[PDB]
Amino acid sequence: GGYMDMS
Amino acid sequence: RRWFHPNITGVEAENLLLTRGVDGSFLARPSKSNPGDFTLSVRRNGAVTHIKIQNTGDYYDLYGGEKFATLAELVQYYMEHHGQLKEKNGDVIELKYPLN
Repeated sequence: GGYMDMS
Repeated sequence: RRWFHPNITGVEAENLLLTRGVDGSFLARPSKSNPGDFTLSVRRNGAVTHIKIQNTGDYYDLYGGEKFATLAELVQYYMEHHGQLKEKNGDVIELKYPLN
């Protein structure tokens, strides 16, 4: 999916 | 809270945000990859982005950032501070209009 990189 | 979509897939979140939203619309739904957790599907520049919400049992946050006691509190912070959610490479994703 269009998931943001959580970092 | 009406932006909370309980039984919706990232696919139906993208369905809703692209047909019923405008840029800046968002919703929280449950995680697929991490069952029992949540995800924010936000709309920016005509496409949908998904942000994982960390529930540590002691607070909620966006795997970094301010920490919150409840999900609705998180959503209110970000709604009230539209510059505060930045995606690693500087770009801001504004949570502006609850989808619903």
